Amino acid sequence: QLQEKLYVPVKEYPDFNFVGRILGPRGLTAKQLEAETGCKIMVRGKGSMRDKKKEEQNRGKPNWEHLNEDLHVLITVEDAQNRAELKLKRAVEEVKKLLVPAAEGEDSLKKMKLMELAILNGTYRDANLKSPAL
Repeated sequence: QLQEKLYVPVKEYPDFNFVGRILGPRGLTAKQLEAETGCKIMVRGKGSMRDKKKEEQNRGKPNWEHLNEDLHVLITVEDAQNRAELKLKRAVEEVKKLLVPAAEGEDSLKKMKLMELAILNGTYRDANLKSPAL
């Protein structure tokens, strides 16, 4: 299969729960992505299926298997279709706006369309040496 793992260093963000951010209230979207894109985007690292019931009975399984990795979001698409990966990558890219340690899941949506759309450009030039969204 094909997997693309978008790492978020949970060691870097102890105060930002990417799990509570990504699959917490929006776990539905992870399900929608696998259902629609054909890619089962699994959050790997510590906290994927961190359910107490799971560590009891579902223990030893993929959830804990990748629990020993660092928290990252992985679009796992089982197929060779490039059209497949294109579909999950766009969806997961919206997650890329989500796995940001931002306090909220907005503002950036508007700011990135406006300014972050073209950060370094003729108007700035030197901003190329230091852009916020590197």
